[PDB]
Amino acid sequence: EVKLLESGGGLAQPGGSLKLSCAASGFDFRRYWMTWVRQAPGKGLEWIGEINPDSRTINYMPSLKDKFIISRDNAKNSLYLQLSRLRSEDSALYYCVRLDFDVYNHYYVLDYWGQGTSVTVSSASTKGPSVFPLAPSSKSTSGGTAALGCLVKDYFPEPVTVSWNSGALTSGVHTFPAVLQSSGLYSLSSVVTVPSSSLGTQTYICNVNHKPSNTKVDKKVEPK
Amino acid sequence: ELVVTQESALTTSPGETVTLTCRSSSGAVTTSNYATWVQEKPDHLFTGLIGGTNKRAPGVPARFSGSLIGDRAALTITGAQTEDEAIYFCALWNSNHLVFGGGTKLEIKRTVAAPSVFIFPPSDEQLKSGTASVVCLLNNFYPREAKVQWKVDNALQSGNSQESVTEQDSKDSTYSLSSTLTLSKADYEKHKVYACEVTHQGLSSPVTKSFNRGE
Repeated sequence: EVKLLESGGGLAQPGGSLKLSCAASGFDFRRYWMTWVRQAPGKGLEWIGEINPDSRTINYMPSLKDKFIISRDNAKNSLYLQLSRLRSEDSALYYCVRLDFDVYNHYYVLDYWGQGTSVTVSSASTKGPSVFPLAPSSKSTSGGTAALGCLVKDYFPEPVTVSWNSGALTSGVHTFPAVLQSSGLYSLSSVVTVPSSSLGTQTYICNVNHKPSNTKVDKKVEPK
Repeated sequence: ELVVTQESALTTSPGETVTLTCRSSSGAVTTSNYATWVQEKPDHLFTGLIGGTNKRAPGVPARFSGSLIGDRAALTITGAQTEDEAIYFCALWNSNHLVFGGGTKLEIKRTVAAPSVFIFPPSDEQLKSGTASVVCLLNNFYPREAKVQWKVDNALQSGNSQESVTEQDSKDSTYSLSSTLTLSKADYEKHKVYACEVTHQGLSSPVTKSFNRGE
């Protein structure tokens, strides 16, 4: 497969700098133009810039230059983005993106995208979440189903990853978008629905990871 | 400062043709803009669909095609499928730089579905910490519009709840919604009946789910 693994994100303080990086495999990286794109929370895409194979053409979004430096190291199949003079507006998901060029066809497509690395600019400190069960009841069924879940509460910054039974359980799962509370901390819930008669049939454990605070939690959700 | 604009949201039925457009504030979108389209699906999964206005990318289903209509660039989906639920972004090349539009949510239409509703009392573990969250779940409904009202001992609650909705499910085309009512432990102990009341087009009258504290 083509793989584009980003890293280097997390919490940064206002004014400070940060270096994102991106390692590529599954294609001849040497030959391809590379791009960085970002997406602030609940907003659209914003092109940052692009670099050609030999690092001689580096084009940037003008309305914010002298701030982002793009480079690449073709021997390490790696792309870099240096951020400086950081403000809250720079808080976003940053995507490593491959640009397929084709001058004959008149063709330029952003074809493979990395998953992105999260950057938050804030002087607020990290906070791990508390994880609370949302217990199901045999007596509280609706539309032929029983619901159970986890409340992942009071964390900062985004993101948390949530899964059920180490990823083995995916049918019926909904992890909801995190909400920002008036305290300045985030909160989210993840739920599983199952056919009512299957409730006692298996164990449900929600796995909650929060990398910025190094929190890992496995919470068993017992019917109650 | 070039601004690219797209429709916010469109709805289409399976098998129907739908056309997304992309306009510019500099004037007509032209071949020299090299219009590109990108599709975004949940978990931020991006796929380049169209390059150079009307060139479909390798691996991309024939169902998708790109063109110009008058002023604008256009992405046509001929025979929309449930898996086409996504956000579609167009991007115009200009001078050196590339500028994205704001994106268009594509909703796939389906028959109205009422939500299943569930209410969860706070866990004994949370109550140890001094606060109490009551969660209400609205599962697998369509269309999206849905009212949730919280009541405590029959009193309408205001400005102490938050709400969150999933993206349209790519399979059953439904939405789900989660709502949290937060109060302090002390305030939670003063009241008996906690209710979640839900109106939706698929319900002929509102559904209430409730529980009694300590029962």
